[PDB]
Amino acid sequence: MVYSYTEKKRIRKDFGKRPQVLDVPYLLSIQLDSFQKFIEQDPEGQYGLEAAFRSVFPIQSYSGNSELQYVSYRLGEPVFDVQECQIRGVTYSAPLRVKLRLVIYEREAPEGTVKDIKEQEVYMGEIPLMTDNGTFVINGTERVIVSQLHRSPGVFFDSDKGKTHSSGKVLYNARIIPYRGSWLDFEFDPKDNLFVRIDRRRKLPATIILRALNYTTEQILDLFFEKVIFEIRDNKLQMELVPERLRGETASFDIEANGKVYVEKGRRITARHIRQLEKDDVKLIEVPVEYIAGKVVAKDYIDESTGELICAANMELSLDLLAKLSQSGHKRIETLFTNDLDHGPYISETLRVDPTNDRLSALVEIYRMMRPGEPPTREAAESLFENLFFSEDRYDLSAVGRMKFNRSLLREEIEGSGILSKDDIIDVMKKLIDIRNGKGEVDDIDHLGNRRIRSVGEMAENQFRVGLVRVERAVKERLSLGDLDTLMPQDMINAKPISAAVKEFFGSSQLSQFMDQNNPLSEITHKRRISALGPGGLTRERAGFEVRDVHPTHYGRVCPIETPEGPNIGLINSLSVYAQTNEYGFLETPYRKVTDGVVTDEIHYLSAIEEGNYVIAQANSNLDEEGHFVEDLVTCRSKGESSLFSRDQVDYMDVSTQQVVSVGASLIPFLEHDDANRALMGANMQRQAVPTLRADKPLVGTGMERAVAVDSGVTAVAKRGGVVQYVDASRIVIKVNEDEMYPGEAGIDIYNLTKYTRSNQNTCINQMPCVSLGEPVERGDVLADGPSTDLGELALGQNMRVAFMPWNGYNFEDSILVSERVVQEDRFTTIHIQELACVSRDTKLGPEEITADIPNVGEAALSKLDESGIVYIGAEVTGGDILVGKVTPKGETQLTPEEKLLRAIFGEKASDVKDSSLRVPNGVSGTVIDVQVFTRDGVEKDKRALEIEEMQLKQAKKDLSEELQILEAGLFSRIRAVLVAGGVEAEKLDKLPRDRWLELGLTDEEKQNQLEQLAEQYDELKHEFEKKLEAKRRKITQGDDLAPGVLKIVKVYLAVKRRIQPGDKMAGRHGNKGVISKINPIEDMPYDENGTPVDIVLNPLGVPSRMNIGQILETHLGMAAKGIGDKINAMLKQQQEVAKLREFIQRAYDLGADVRQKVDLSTFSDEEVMRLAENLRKGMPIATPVFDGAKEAEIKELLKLGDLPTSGQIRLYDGRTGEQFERPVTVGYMYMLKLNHLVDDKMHARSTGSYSLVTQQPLGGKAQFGGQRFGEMEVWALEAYGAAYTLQEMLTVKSDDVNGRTKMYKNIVDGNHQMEPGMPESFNVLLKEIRSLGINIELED
Amino acid sequence: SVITVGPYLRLHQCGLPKKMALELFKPFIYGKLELRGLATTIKAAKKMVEREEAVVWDILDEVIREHPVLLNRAPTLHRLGIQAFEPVLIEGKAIQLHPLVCAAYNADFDGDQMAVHVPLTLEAQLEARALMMSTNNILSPANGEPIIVPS
Amino acid sequence: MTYNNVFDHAYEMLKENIRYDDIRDTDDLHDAIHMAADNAVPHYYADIFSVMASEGIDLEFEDSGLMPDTKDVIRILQARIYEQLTIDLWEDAEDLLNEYLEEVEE
Repeated sequence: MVYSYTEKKRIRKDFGKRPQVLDVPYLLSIQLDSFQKFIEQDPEGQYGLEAAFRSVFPIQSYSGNSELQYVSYRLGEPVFDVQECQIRGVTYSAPLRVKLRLVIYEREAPEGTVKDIKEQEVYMGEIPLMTDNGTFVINGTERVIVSQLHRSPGVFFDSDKGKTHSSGKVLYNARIIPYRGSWLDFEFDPKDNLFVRIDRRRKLPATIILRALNYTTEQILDLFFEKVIFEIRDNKLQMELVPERLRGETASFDIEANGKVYVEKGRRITARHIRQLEKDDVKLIEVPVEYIAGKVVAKDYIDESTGELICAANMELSLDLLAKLSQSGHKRIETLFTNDLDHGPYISETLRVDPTNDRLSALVEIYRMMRPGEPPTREAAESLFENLFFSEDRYDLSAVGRMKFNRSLLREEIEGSGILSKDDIIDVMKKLIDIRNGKGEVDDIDHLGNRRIRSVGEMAENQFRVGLVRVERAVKERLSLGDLDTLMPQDMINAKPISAAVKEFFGSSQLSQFMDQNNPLSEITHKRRISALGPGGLTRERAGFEVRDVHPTHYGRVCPIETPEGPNIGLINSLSVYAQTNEYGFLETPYRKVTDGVVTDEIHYLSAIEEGNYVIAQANSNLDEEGHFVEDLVTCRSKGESSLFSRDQVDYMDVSTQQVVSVGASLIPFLEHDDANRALMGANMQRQAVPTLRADKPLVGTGMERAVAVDSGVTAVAKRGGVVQYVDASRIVIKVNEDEMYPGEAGIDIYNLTKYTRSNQNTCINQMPCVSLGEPVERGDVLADGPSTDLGELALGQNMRVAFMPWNGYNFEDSILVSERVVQEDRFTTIHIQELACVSRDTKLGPEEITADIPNVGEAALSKLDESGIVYIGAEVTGGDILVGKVTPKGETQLTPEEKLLRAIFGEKASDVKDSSLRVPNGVSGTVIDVQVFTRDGVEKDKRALEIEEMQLKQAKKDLSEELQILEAGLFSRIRAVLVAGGVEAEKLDKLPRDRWLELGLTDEEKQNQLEQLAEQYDELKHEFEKKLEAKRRKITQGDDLAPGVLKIVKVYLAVKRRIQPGDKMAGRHGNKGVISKINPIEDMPYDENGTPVDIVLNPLGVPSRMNIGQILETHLGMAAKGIGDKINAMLKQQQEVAKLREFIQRAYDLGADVRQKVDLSTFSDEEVMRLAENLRKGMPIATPVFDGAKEAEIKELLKLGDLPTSGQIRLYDGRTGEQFERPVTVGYMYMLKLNHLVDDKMHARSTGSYSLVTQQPLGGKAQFGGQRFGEMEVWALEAYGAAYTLQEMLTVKSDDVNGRTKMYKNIVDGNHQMEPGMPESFNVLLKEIRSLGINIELED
Repeated sequence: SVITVGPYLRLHQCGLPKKMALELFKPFIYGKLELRGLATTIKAAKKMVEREEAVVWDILDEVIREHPVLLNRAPTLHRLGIQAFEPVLIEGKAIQLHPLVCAAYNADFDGDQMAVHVPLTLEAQLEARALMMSTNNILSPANGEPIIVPS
Repeated sequence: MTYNNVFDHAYEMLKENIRYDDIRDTDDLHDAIHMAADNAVPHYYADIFSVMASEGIDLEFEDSGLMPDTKDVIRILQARIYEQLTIDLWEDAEDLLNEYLEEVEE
């Protein structure tokens, strides 16, 4: 209870049995890691913006001898406050101060400097900086970029499953992946040959990519086949025998060894026959002739008479060649080895297929193959070969990709240049042949070790590199011919296209998204969201249905639960609780070290490549206090599948039982007892919830609620806290603690409580204080309570008393019956704040300002408006009331000879013809909140916005005056303390103000010191106060950016209170949504023997289908929790002593199983017990973990304390008939939620409105209306009934006629009720369009 | 609107929200206020709708009393996706449905929607009460098994 | 030649679907795209071999999950037009959402 100075008020009874070593993280390391890597400067040239700076600079590109280096990327300051720039509707960005230098060198002067210039600051770049939560603001709206996952550069493999051939033969490939540039892939043929795919083009020949390395074909084949020496010397035909090179050979002839036969025809080639040949020293012996006929000559051989064109490359020997080589007299003849017998000879087949063996012909062929057609020009082929060759600008193999290229080939080095070499493609081909043999398995596509997860910093860097190459293009343009035309302060780079590019990137389509305002656990799972959609994963070379499935690498890195309910299900994997991105970019979950005898408490971070060879134990396994394994056969796993191992074959262990679930579904107790799809459905219920007014705590929680409420940043976290000075409904100030203190900045900190402002999904945000007055706090303790937060603990919904019974039909399958007392308590009364965005159009003619005094408005509506067309703060708009005065400008109508009386009465069309007011479309009611008229530089809007300016000036003075008044009080205290040694006149100090006539003539040394110090400090503090006051005065009343078509943008926040409704979109935490059948009163509902009526009745019949046993245990545990809380409330209302309630609190917080929670009393005594009693009088906050949580015996032994029956079957009565119910109902308490959907928001069926030319599409009855979707299958259903007149209405009269709607309206209103059937004005249009051509339509019977 | 359950209103009857049914029969309200002589002009009837007094609800109860309607989900894979019923005023904004029509609709009560088609002509009223009622169709139109099954 | 007419018809029907269903987010706005992918595609093989002969559509796929696996060519050629229409209409839907907030004076 001494952890964070807020658990002491509310003790959570934890049921965690397994021990925890690693604590709960900050939960924003993924969002902040790339931001603190990109902004913070590294003097070492890797992993930063400085790393991108040193890879492209310095450049001159045209004979200049003038380089450009600027090592300055550290200075940066935001232009305004975060919350102020969020309110003002301006993007939150900061300029980048970059200081440059230039060196001008003379002609033919090596290392000579004749001219230089000094630049202290060059204005380029406006980068938005994220906060500690990770919500940077554009145009007054916070935007969160979703992190992605991309195929990391390295060596990939795929088997292709017989796709392009469709027989069942595998095709192994080795597609090399660079960081940027062209991609290279290899192809297998059905006739066992090799091909090359470059940029998804057609098939290239095989050996052209390897013989272009200034190599010959004979050297390639000598690199292929090794160590075969066949010698012929005077008709010898005797070669070297290799016993160890082969494990078996079919001997078709007699093989003799030094006058005696060694291997006979059809003899044994067993281990004894190999040993008898290896133990005896046998020299070169005779071989049969037919072994030669199956061989291929290897190297470039020349005869004595003839020269070239024989034995060049893969020449199949025949009887005409043996006589030629016997006539030439070749001493050594290199033949084949049949290397890699598991695969077979494949390189010689590709040499036989490919006709070209020359390097220049290979370059001409690849130059004609890259382009669709180009003539060979003897310099284009070398340029296209250099473009494919590894370079610095057009190619990249940075530190992650070079390390993966080293680990793919079992190399020991890690540092190298980002280019391939000559031996690299040979090693890639050797790796492909090694995979073709079988030594080494094919890596799967969906490993987490192959795909790297990238965050917002790498995305911003990859977009900034396009702007940076545009910058160096502009530099190369400016340095052309500009020797004396440099102009270092004048002709710099225009920072407007790079600012437009970064504004487009941070306001992008796929990446940058809006943060959902409901239930800020949804915010922290948007911030921890990893998706595969976007421009980076748009290529999808190797994808399919298997990517959407789950691989066992997804154990503790990400979660298999959190996926959205749209079509993209399986591709968005939320990152788990304990996982952390490595310095390369891959995810690593912690594992603790297990030694032989004890278990070491230190932890390491393991990746996929490490765990592929390591052994990982399960999370739920036994462990004592010392660390000795008492189980002989601990259930474990090696590569993902569980199999039983020994006690010492494992050297790792899970820290806690939390890694397999992320932060989104960690709030649900008993995830074993719920189905996986239903847990996913419960996650989709928890992803949306409006905050409630009461915000009751979760009585059944997991302990994750406090961590989410302290890590999301929606609540104010107190730093360097201590004695609290003043707390009201808008400000919190804290006197600084004496433990840590800044010299000169002791002071107080101001916490401005954000009041009801509009959020993204029309929700209200509010910060209720926690500490009232006079209480010491800790750095890390909470003080404010945000939306869906109860005293710094996450409280999304509220729990109620549930009766498990079938009712009279009001709960059919999963419907919800509620009580009237819930309506009486004003419970989950949603508060929806919408935006009134006013517009003032600027035309070519007329004035620009929108003013008051609009005619054709009654005096009942004009009484609620102030001057210049704004309403008072606190006035209610109901439907068609006027919130802002819409004004059309006085142009376009003054040069009109007609309508002079209309210009005299209702001049220049101040109102429309027949439209509603511009506040909200009709059907609402509610009061205004805040007006946000922001002005332009030189616009004269003082009469409309003087009130907000004076109010914000008073708020700024009240915020920034108290710190300097406390400093002035400390100054006056030092005045009263400094005159103690000389001239004790404290009565004259208390009698006369102003420092006793400003520090009168005391002893001269102390008097001069006092006058100098007080004059210096007082003048500097007054000058600093005046400087801050004038600076903030220039900050508040000024102008901002705006579109030229509009003058001002008025933002009025409009709160709407929505009452109870039968739709309600109501749900729970276990995937059980339901709607309200009817608002049921209190007196006709079941109740127990104590007379407590139930609050909600759901349907148990969905229980064996929705598979929610965790709902049942949560219900039976919340019943015991509220029973203990009700017994505490009864002991409080009986007003018992402290010691009697103390023993009950002790027995309630110690009685149970080994839940290892060593919390106890006698730390605080005789105070703060009544405070926790009044806290926990509404229910006991029992924290039940997910995987190491509660058992049934713990629930029984805790529920026997609350005087309740063990099975949960509490006997109920009836409120309608009064009969005693048989089959005793297990009642309890369930934590319910209200979702985003509303039945009054889904209103439809517009009426007959004006301004409709076809299909009633413009200006119906809605916010924005449109009339369509009768359907394409409902027409066939009406055909299936045989409905003719309903279908006739679906054709012309009700659907597609203008005159017919007026005729039908006259028939209904006048009482005629005449349909007038026929073919109105559609077949007439068909006749006018058919008879327009040279063919007509006659008229007959 | 959102479909809820109604544990009454025998098979040829369903529920309909109040603020929806006040708007669905607005020209019928205008015509019957013209017929009864309560509203002199059309703007007087438009004002009497806006005032929402008791005699307007009396005229609306005279409208909904023996008039049919169509309930029509958006997936109509067969003919029983649209069915004709009789509206009864229900307090709120959601629609109460007969409990046993769920197998013909092939959907559960989790917030699924259903369009409410008003028969505007007399012949459309006869089409609704003669062919498209739930009491007219007891068996299935494809198998012969009865479609109304308790669940 | 004929793909432009299908593109304009799909843009008009998708604009009318977002105008009618009056939703104001980018997460739940996909059912109007399902309206555009199921209505604007041509029915039989005549226009399907006629539209794909015109410019604007290619054979290669952006997403691997939307590709059907069957032996009938007409299902794959219809899902081709549907997938290409959704990919080409996502950005146009977001552009008309950006134009949609201040289009009609109401």
